[PDB]
Amino acid sequence: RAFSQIKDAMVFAFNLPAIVELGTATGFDFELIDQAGLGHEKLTQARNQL
Amino acid sequence: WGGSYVNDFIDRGRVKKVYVMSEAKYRMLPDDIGDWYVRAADGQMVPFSA
Repeated sequence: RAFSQIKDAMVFAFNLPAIVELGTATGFDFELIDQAGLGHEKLTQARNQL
Repeated sequence: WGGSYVNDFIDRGRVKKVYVMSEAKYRMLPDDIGDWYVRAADGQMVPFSA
């Protein structure tokens, strides 16, 4: 909180997880792949849609 | 007469190869070697048969 006051500078504070070198909060890790010669500047859209 | 790869270009997002080489109909018979010249220090166009 005390940090959510520096102008442009996301300064979050957080606590280490259970076991450092393992996974994390029961969310997902999701990868968007490019399966034809589609460019960065094309994948980036696809990503932004989703 | 035996192609040479030079470096890679990017294709449709993929690193791929670049070969220089002759075209088919300039490397087929032992009498085509006649077509090839080569630059001299003097600047001349000297053919193999010299």
